[PDB]
Amino acid sequence: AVGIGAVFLGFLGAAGSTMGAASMTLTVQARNLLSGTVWGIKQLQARVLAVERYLRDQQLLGIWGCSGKLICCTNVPWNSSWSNRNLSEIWDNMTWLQWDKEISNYTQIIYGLLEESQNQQEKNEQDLLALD
Amino acid sequence: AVGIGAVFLGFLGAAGSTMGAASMTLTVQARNLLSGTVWGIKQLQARVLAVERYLRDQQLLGIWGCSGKLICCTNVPWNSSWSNRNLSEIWDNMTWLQWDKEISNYTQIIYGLLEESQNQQEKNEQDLLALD
Amino acid sequence: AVGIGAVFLGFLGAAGSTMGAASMTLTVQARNLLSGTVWGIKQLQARVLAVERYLRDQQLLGIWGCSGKLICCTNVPWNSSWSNRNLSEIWDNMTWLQWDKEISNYTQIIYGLLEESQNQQEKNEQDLLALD
Amino acid sequence: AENLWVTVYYGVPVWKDAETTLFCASDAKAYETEKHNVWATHACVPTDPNPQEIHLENVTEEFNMWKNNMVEQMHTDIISLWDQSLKPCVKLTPLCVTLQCTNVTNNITDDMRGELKNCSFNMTTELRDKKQKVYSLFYRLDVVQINSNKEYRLINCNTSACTQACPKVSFEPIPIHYCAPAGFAILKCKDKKFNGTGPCPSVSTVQCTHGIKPVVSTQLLLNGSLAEEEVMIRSENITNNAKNILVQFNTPVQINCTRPNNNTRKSIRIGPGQAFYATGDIIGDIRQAHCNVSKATWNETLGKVVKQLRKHFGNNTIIRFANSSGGDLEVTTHSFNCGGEFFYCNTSGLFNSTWISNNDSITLPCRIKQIINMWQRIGQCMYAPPIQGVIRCVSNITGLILTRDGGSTNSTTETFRPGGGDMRDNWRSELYKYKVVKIEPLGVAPTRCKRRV
Amino acid sequence: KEYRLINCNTSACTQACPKVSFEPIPIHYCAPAGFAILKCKDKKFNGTGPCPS
Amino acid sequence: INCTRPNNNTRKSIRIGPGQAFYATGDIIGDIRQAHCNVSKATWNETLGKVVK
Amino acid sequence: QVQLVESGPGLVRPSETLSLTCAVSGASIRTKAWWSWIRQPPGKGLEWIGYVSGGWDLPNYNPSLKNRVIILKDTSLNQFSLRLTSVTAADTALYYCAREGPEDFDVWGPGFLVTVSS
Amino acid sequence: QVQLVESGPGLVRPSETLSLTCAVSGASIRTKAWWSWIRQPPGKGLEWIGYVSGGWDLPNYNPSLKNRVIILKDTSLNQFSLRLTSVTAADTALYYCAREGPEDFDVWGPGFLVTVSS
Ligand SMILES: *[C@@H]1O[C@H](CO)[C@@H](O[C@@H]2O[C@H](CO)[C@@H](O[C@@H]3O[C@H](CO[C@H]4O[C@H](CO)[C@@H](O)[C@H](O)[C@@H]4O)[C@@H](O)[C@H](O[C@H]4O[C@H](CO)[C@@H](O)[C@H](O)[C@@H]4O)[C@@H]3O)[C@H](O)[C@H]2NC(C)=O)[C@H](O)[C@H]1NC(C)=O
Ligand SMILES: *[C@@H]1O[C@H](CO)[C@@H](O[C@@H]2O[C@H](CO)[C@@H](O[C@@H]3O[C@H](CO)[C@@H](O)[C@H](O)[C@@H]3O)[C@H](O)[C@H]2NC(C)=O)[C@H](O)[C@H]1NC(C)=O
Ligand SMILES: *[C@@H]1O[C@H](CO)[C@@H](O[C@@H]2O[C@H](CO)[C@@H](O[C@@H]3O[C@H](CO)[C@@H](O)[C@H](O)[C@@H]3O)[C@H](O)[C@H]2NC(C)=O)[C@H](O)[C@H]1NC(C)=O
Ligand SMILES: *[C@@H]1O[C@H](CO)[C@@H](O[C@@H]2O[C@H](CO)[C@@H](O[C@@H]3O[C@H](CO)[C@@H](O)[C@H](O)[C@@H]3O)[C@H](O)[C@H]2NC(C)=O)[C@H](O)[C@H]1NC(C)=O
Ligand SMILES: *[C@@H]1O[C@H](CO)[C@@H](O[C@@H]2O[C@H](CO)[C@@H](O)[C@H](O)[C@H]2NC(C)=O)[C@H](O)[C@H]1NC(C)=O
Ligand SMILES: *[C@@H]1O[C@H](CO)[C@@H](O[C@@H]2O[C@H](CO)[C@@H](O)[C@H](O)[C@H]2NC(C)=O)[C@H](O)[C@H]1NC(C)=O
Ligand SMILES: *[C@@H]1O[C@H](CO)[C@@H](O)[C@H](O)[C@H]1NC(C)=O
Ligand SMILES: *[C@@H]1O[C@H](CO)[C@@H](O)[C@H](O)[C@H]1NC(C)=O
Ligand SMILES: *[C@@H]1O[C@H](CO)[C@@H](O)[C@H](O)[C@H]1NC(C)=O
Ligand SMILES: *[C@@H]1O[C@H](CO)[C@@H](O)[C@H](O)[C@H]1NC(C)=O
Ligand SMILES: *[C@@H]1O[C@H](CO)[C@@H](O)[C@H](O)[C@H]1NC(C)=O
Repeated sequence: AVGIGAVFLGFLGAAGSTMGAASMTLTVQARNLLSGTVWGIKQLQARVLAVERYLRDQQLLGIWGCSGKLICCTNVPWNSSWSNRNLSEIWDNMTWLQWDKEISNYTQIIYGLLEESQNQQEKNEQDLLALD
Repeated sequence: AVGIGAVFLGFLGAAGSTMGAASMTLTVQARNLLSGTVWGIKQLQARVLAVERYLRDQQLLGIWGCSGKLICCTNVPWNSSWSNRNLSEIWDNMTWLQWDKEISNYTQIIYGLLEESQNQQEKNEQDLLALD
Repeated sequence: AVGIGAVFLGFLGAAGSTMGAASMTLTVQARNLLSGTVWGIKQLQARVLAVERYLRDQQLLGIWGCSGKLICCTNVPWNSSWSNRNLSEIWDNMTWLQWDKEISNYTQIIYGLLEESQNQQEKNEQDLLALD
Repeated sequence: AENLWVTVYYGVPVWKDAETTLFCASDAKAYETEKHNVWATHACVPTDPNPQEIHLENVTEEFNMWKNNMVEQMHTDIISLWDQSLKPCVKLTPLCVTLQCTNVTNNITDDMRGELKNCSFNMTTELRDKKQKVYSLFYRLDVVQINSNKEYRLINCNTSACTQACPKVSFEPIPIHYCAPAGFAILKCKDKKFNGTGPCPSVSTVQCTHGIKPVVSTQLLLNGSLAEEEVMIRSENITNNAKNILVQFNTPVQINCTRPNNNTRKSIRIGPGQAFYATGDIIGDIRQAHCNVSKATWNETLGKVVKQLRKHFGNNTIIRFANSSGGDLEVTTHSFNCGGEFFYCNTSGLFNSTWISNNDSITLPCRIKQIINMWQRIGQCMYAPPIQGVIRCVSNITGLILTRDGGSTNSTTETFRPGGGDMRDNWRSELYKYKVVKIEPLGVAPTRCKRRV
Repeated sequence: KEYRLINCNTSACTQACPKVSFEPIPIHYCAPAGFAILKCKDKKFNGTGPCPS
Repeated sequence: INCTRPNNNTRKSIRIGPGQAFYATGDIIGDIRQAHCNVSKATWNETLGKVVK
Repeated sequence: QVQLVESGPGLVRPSETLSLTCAVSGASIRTKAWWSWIRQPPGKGLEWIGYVSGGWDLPNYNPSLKNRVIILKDTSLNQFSLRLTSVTAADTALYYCAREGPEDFDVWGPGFLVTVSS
Repeated sequence: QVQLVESGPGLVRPSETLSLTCAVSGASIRTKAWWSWIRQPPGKGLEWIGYVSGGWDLPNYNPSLKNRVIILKDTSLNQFSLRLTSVTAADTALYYCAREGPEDFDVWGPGFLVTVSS
């Protein structure tokens, strides 16, 4: 549309596009997650719920391979039973909503695999810096 | 003065000195930014405003090249129209207050340049780890 | 016990074992530190005290060599007067409680040494990237 | 290798003793009842069912129930909650008025005085111009003779105003689970034999405590957690006598308590939307409230606590019991709140025994105050609404609170008297297991690795 | 012939302050951080179902 | 500066209602005088000279 | 005082996805414990299928089960479920949910015969 | 219903810093839109100068404008400003503020002739 050619606009703008196109615009959805006599309690619990959710996400990232890299290749493989589709098809064919509907079952095992991979990389790096 | 020779003292102590001298003492101004029946609402909104400002600064850093390196060389160049002064003169001649008065206009374009540089480095690293 | 062989169970489970065995299980004690009309003030001050303590610990790490690496080799040496025990004995012989009782005196000098080491590494890296 | 470097380990399991705030938790079954007919399931988070009671092994922590925290916080929380459940309810300022009282219509002997006095008095209606004459019943312990004729007043009407309790909110205890917030953990000493102080060799961490129902009782603490096998006495110092002795016994003793006087409540309109609940007719016989106990089980449990108390005082020691030496009312008797009405029941029948080193039922009479001043504040009294029907309750007596007399001058016998004292000794009977610790991550340790540039 | 007010046997009454007026000022509702408000901008839309725009 | 009320007062508790205490003034024990303040003449003249200067 | 009760089929066709679910009462799931599945072919010895943990352990199975077994815990319902994709008629066995603790498998389930037949 | 109105000079000397400012009403600035500047020399065709975005796009201009054009948005005043340093008399043109949307430049400004003359 207006943002054709130079593919960007405001946040949640790429949510209709395919995930390959949406992958280039991730900084703003990360950005619009933190900033934004009894009603002060409502304002305060909203603000601390926002920073608690943001800190939980940053801690989930920090125990994995990437602290703030925002795109992280890692060392766990991929079971092809989970996706069971053509690989380059999903980046020109699927939205992130439809992809999250696809792997709704295959969740929470990936995160433990990430933690095992990161702890294994940490003990391997500890051994490598130990014998040197 | 007392801190002559070994150039350090408490926080905001380097604020009068030049920016080259003040650059060696940055850990404490970073440190004294987080720690420190209706008045509890004032205390709480002060504390959550402090942690919201600190998290906004850490997120502004984290989307750039450095998560917590506290000194970050990066890949964006410098328009010499902005500074338009002798380079080694400003580290022996200017305070940080005077420098912030100098580049008050030339702000908020630097940050988008940093984000473009970091996203370009991320897609280049993704391609580099992809073809390998 | 139940977690014999594959040495893991829930948080504070390794607190009785030796520190060498407990070193492989650190992600959950890091995990169970953040998540978990006048009583809302108590709930809110508990939540913001929790996130303030977690942010102070993450800032204490971030000014050192490791942002979120969770195991950090570093460049400061070790005074053998502090530990004054056999090195491989303590990882099969001591609990973390007993070790923290041992080095209770020898604290808060280590942290300044870490800050000096990190700032020295930063100025050395600045010089190295400057002359190149 | 001898060039040792240092390493920071974040998330090290190690704690310290600390004193922080806590976390309310109530079960969702009490949340199922609408509009909070008990206090504060809205001011208290719903309990996540079956939480993590993860064991800890080869760990020795020193517990101390006497200098323990969180019992002070439980006392402060219950006091502030009791205050916060009265501000909606009606103040009884216009009730302080000249009462024309006579005895209740009853064939009373001149010896035994009538416990219930009928009282008629002026009362404002909803309309300010018109006042009405209305009658009610009160107890002897709520009226005094201001000064031919015989005219009374209420007892509280020259120290404080009184707040009538709302008949919506009931005082029956729902179990409170205490939980630690983030960055803190509750260590439960799971030792079978444990006298409250010292190293507990078998502990276990937890996030939330067990169900602690807040009961209000002075002597003979009710419905508490009973011990596993033995009968455990606990004191801060047994040789000291100023400290109480918390006796927790194994088999709970069944107690039956009743007021048999059938009552009819009566709504009197104080003003616009102001309802006062007085006592109307005594439908039936005029009897006396009483609390039973089983004779054989009480004698057996007294034998058990004698057998356990002879450990700390030598074998050849005579142990006898006595009743309370005196003071205010609610430390002489044992007091509680059955069905939303308060009992003050005499305990001389339970503590007249002596013990040498070698199908019936005890009844004991109670008294019923309608007003109460619990925690002994300066300016608060709670009036309690009279409830319909003959009222009975069954409870499990769990422990006693005893006190040794200050024995000197070379006596073999050492007598024990039940003393209520502070309410905190109730909660110290249920918080001896738990303590709160602060987790401290980022330990530091030498090893052989150097960070490469 | 003597009367009373209608509310005087169910509740007390609070007289409204003549300062505060009951005329509506427009309220905008906003989401906090981490939430967004989706507005269905469809012309023909009967309140329930998929909104294509 | 020295300031005093020299009228000696006796407070008196009057019970307004249940637990309502009001503190009235009872007897004036002694002379009926006027409350007053004092300042040193020379120091005040000196400080007025300072502020004039 | 812990009580484990299995639920699910006992008669399934081969080459299908088998799944049981064991309910747990008397204690909590998130304890120092491995909520485990152990089977037994009829007339023969036991066969340990695998476990899951109430902490954060990754579940570890017997490698003879050919990576067709996914035990999934349900802490919001105090349950934990066995899975077995692509079953055969030789996989007819009594199935057991149990709890490894500081003692070895104290409270079992009653154990139900899943007879895989076509 | 959007309304864009330019403001600024129409007569400036060459070799100076030119700057206009277009006010926006009828809608919001931070929309799916490129608030743009487009010029037209008199008697000739259009000449697209550049844009800025109400999101977080970096502004992208025509490279023929020789990096002398800085369009700066003012979201607190619902405006966006053109700049043109070191102008010449051949840069005399009607200037237009406009809004690229899902349709192509629906609401323009009226367009004012900046006649650069010495
Ligand atoms: C908790 O529960 C205990 C157990 O019952 C109560 O203890 C009893 O208390 C009463 C009085 O408080 C004790 O007193 C007894 O009163 C009886 C009635 O008094 C009339 O008769 C006497 C003459 O005997 C007159 O002077 C008086 O004015 C009344 O007209 C007496 O009959 C009792 O006498 C007993 O002892 C004498 C000894 O010579 C015998 O001859 C009598 O036959 C009789 O047995 C006595 O004076 C009573 O003793 C207490 N019970 C016991 C078992 O000791 C507590 O009072 C209660 N707590 C509270 C706060 O009330
Ligand atoms: C309820 O309110 C009524 C109305 O005021 C009270 O009745 C009045 O009480 C006074 C005080 O006793 C009476 O004054 C005395 O009356 C006697 C008998 O007539 C007389 O001998 C004395 O000299 C003096 O006047 C007054 O008459 C009486 N009025 C009525 C209509 O009964 C009443 O006391 C209040 N309380 C109760 C419990 O009813
Ligand atoms: C604990 O038990 C003892 C008895 O073992 C109680 O002592 C008894 O106390 C009552 C009153 O407290 C005495 O009653 C007297 O009755 C006459 C009758 O009118 C009265 O005039 C007296 O003033 C007194 O009230 C009784 O005599 C006394 N018993 C003995 C043997 O002296 C004691 O009260 C009990 N304590 C509690 C708290 O129950
Ligand atoms: C103290 O404990 C016992 C409960 O086992 C009770 O002692 C009882 O005291 C009364 C006093 O009148 C005794 O009644 C009379 O005693 C004489 C002997 O002095 C006897 O000859 C009469 O036939 C009559 O029974 C009663 O016997 C006695 N009980 C026993 C088992 O000896 C008393 O209730 C307790 N004290 C208090 C204050 O509750
Ligand atoms: C207290 O009251 C309860 C009322 O339920 C009594 O319990 C009953 O007692 C009778 C008599 O032995 C038995 O036949 C019933 O089976 C009991 N029912 C229950 C539910 O327990 C109890 O015995 C009374 N206790 C005392 C000491 O009086
Ligand atoms: C105000 O009152 C104070 C009362 O202490 C006076 O201070 C005393 O003055 C006398 C008289 O010169 C001295 O002997 C004392 O030594 C003073 N005592 C102290 C503690 O200062 C003071 O002079 C009075 N001032 C005026 C202006 O009246
Ligand atoms: C996810 O699992 C459910 C069973 O809980 C199943 O019905 C559903 O088909 C699965 N989703 C997909 C995409 O297969
Ligand atoms: C910054 O911009 C303003 C115009 O908004 C200008 O007046 C000022 O001179 C500029 N600052 C410097 C240092 O040139
Ligand atoms: C720590 O220092 C104290 C003096 O403050 C000393 O008494 C103690 O022995 C020291 N600890 C050890 C383990 O030596
Ligand atoms: C308790 O029971 C024993 C055994 O029958 C008996 O000897 C003793 O006297 C009893 N105690 C009382 C106070 O009756
Ligand atoms: C203040 O003191 C000076 C010096 O004695 C004198 O001349 C002057 O009159 C005094 N002021 C007053 C107001 O008396």
